[PDB]
Amino acid sequence: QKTPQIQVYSRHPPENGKPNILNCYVTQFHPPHIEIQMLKNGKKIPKVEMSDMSFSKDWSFYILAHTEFTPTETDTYACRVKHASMAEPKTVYWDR
Amino acid sequence: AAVTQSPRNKVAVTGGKVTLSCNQTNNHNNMYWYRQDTGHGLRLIHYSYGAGSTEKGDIPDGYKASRPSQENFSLILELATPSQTSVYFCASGDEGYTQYFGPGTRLLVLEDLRNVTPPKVSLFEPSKAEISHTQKATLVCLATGFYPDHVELSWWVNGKEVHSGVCTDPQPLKEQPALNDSRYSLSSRLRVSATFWQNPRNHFRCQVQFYGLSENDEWTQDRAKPVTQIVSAEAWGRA
Amino acid sequence: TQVEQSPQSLVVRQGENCVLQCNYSVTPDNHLRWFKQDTGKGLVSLTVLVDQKDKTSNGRYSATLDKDAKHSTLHITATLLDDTATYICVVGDRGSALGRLHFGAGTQLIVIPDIQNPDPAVYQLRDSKSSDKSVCLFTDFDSQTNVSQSKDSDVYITDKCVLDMRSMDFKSNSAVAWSNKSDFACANAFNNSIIPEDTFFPS
Amino acid sequence: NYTFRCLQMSSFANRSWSRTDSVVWLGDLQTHRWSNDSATISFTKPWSQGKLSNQQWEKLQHMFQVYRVSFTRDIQELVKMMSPKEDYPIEIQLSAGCEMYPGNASESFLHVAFQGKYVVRFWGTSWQTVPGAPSWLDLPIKVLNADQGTSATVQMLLNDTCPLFVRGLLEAGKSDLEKQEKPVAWLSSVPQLVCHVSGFYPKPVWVMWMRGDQEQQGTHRGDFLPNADETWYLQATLDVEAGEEAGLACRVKHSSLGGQDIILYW
Ligand SMILES: CCCCCCCCCCCCCCCCCCCCCCCCCC(=O)N[C@@H](CO[C@H]1O[C@H](CNC(=O)Nc2cccc3ccccc23)[C@H](O)[C@H](O)[C@H]1O)[C@H](O)[C@H](O)CCCCCCCCCCCCCC
Ligand SMILES: *[C@@H]1O[C@H](CO[C@@H]2O[C@@H](C)[C@@H](O)[C@@H](O)[C@@H]2O)[C@@H](O[C@@H]2O[C@H](CO)[C@@H](O)[C@H](O)[C@H]2NC(C)=O)[C@H](O)[C@H]1NC(C)=O
Ligand SMILES: *[C@@H]1O[C@H](CO)[C@@H](O)[C@H](O)[C@H]1NC(C)=O
Ligand SMILES: *[C@@H]1O[C@H](CO)[C@@H](O)[C@H](O)[C@H]1NC(C)=O
Repeated sequence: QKTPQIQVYSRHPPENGKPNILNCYVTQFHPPHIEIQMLKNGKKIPKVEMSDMSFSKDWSFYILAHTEFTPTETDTYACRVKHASMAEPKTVYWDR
Repeated sequence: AAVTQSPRNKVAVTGGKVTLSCNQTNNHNNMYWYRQDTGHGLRLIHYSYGAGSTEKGDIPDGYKASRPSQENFSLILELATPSQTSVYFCASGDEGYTQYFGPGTRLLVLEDLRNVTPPKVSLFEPSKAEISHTQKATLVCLATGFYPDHVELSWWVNGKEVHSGVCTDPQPLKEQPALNDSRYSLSSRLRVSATFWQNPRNHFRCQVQFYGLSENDEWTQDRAKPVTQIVSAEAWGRA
Repeated sequence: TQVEQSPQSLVVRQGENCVLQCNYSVTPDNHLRWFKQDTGKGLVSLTVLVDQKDKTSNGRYSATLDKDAKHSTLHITATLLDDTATYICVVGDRGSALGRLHFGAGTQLIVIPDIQNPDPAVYQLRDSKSSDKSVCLFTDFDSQTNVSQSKDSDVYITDKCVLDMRSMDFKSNSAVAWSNKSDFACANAFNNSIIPEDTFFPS
Repeated sequence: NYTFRCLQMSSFANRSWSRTDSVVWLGDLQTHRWSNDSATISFTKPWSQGKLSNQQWEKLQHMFQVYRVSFTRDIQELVKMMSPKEDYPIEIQLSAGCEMYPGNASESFLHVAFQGKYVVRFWGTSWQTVPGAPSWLDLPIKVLNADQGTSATVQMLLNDTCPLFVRGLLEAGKSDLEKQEKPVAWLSSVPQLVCHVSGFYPKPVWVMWMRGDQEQQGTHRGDFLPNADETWYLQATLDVEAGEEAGLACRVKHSSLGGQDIILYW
């Protein structure tokens, strides 16, 4: 049983007020059952596209979630993950 | 690859415990129990992948399975019902696809044992007129007054079973058709060369194996307890 | 029900060929086996077919399998009396013990014996232990003759049945009648059946 | 050289519940998807059928459709057979496909993981356990190897069908396989400097921090991270004392640029 690594990053260079795409890449986990949310100011974003689950050469699973977003000075963005390897959901915030 | 089953034939009462055993000496890991009813293909009840393992098949309800050893696989009917009247087949196999079938066990579950009755058996001796007309001699065996219809009629000459020249009615007939409780009759023929019948050193015997009660079934009637038994009739050839 | 056999039953005359069919929807279909089961008996394996397009034989038995059509036939050349039985088609869905067997419900074959030299007679047989008890045996009639059930509830008549004396290559039909009365006779016994014009009644 | 990989993931939560999901990759491009929910395999590229005719494809998909049901019941039976040694929840993964080499050459593989550990492969004409595998697997191997029809099918898949198919895929997808997509870079810092590079395809990339003519020892390349449009993302970090930012540049080299490097001064 192994813990998911989470990486949050933007597709294009972040410019306040401009439409972009936010990625949440979750890796290195097993078993493959997992719940991934993307959040804007702590609230669930509804239109979140998910890649197919897949796995690497070391047999561990990975999946890519991404959503449209517009960065602003004040809005926070995060990716929240629930997986059986963890007692509490892990939230990784978009930084820059 | 040899598979055996016991009992081969069983009359039982509703609500009794019935155990059907299967033994194989092939060192096969795998064993399977099926039932075959008219109009249907064999249908899988329980199976087993080795000692201590039993698995549900397609129609497991009302049956329990036991696999105490590599050799033995039992089918246990804890509370027999009339719907379990059937022919049961056991099979074994290894990792390959072939299943090796046992010879079958006939089970009849009656709602009540009160009319069970063993047969009377009579042997009838060749007509002298047949002997002179054809040079053959036909013996007839009659089994009568038995219930239910679970009998095996066989012929023995000098203590060895004969099949050639034998014909047994496929169906036993009803003595009193108007009746649900009706007893049955059954005839069989053994035809030999006249000179065979004429030899006084040949001992002919008609045997009927009757299936009935076991030593452990309860019996409340005055008449003798109608247990599983052989009834037989006999004659020697004569010149 | 994924395995269908046809016909349900057929009656043929000794010496005639016949063909039995099996059609299935079992998927995947690793192999197909034919069994013979005599009345009261177990299953005897006749052949197993394993290839996409396959043919096998075993004496007077041959079989074809076409997996694309999910169709098999069993051919019996020159039927004998001992071919009377139920023929069962079975499809295995794996080439290992992980497989399940899918059983057809069977086809019932009946073979009518060729009786070449009929000599129809009605004989009286006496009981080995009682002088007074007897049966009447109607025997050696050809297979066109039918035995009818008695016109009296006190009289009992069995159906015809064929015996084969293998050592002699000799087959004969017989049927037996008796009655728990004493004023009952052999000449009267089979009155109710259409028995041949020239039946031998010895006195 | 390209590796074609069919990846199957199967979960079995208990005696009744299971799902099987697959994806197919050619190098780092997804060509197929087959969700548990779907009766049919989906193409994720216009060229995913490769050079197969409609008839050949419909036939092949049909065989996989049956295989998915067969696989599922075979695992469930294999568990009953090993009982109580192994129990649910169980995870099986398969990785199958071939690596294509220059000319007429290839190698195929079929690797099986149980609970996330590689234990079994098809090799030559039969299944075998690999070193480190637990001995109980010998009974399932023995049972699987009794299945001659499966063995002949798998040898044909690995030796003939797979390389034939992939060769067709390579011709049909040439255009997408050889696409060039230009990176775009940008800079930031945290209380260390970060050069963000995103949008590039294919994967080979060179990112270095420079002061003028001189490459910095300390540069730390992150992992390659995917974008949703099948391009790549990468960051390179450099720790510096505060005040020394001035005069550092990020430099990116990528095939797509035609040798006009991205150069970004702080
Ligand atoms: C291989 C990669 C190259 C492919 C190139 C094409 C690319 C298209 C892209 C789309 C693919 C997306 C899906 C990706 C998923 C990855 C799949 C890789 C798995 C390949 C294994 C396929 C095995 C095929 C044979 C099969 O289905 N055999 C099954 C049916 O078998 C019956 O029926 C057969 C007829 N049936 C039969 O022969 N069927 C097939 C016939 C012809 C072609 C077939 C092609 C595919 C599937 C079945 C075919 C024969 O008659 C057999 O005799 C009969 O028994 C058996 O049931 C078999 O046991 C299934 C399981 C195989 C995998 C075992 C893995 C090891 C597990 C260890 C367990 C650990 C223990 C746990 C406690
Ligand atoms: C298919 O190829 C194998 C050998 O190829 C290896 O295994 C494949 C499944 C695939 O993974 C390849 O890239 C591998 O290199 C043949 O197996 C040989 O068969 C011969 C005789 O049958 C036997 O004596 C050898 O030991 C086998 N080789 C090995 C390495 O085990 C196989 O016969 C081929 N089958 C068909 C139908 O083409
Ligand atoms: C088996 O597993 C599934 C998924 O966890 C669960 O929802 C289902 O209720 C289970 N059923 C049984 C009979 O155990
Ligand atoms: C996956 O697909 C199979 C076959 O259609 C189905 O019966 C099964 O319930 C599915 N599993 C889940 C978890 O949806």
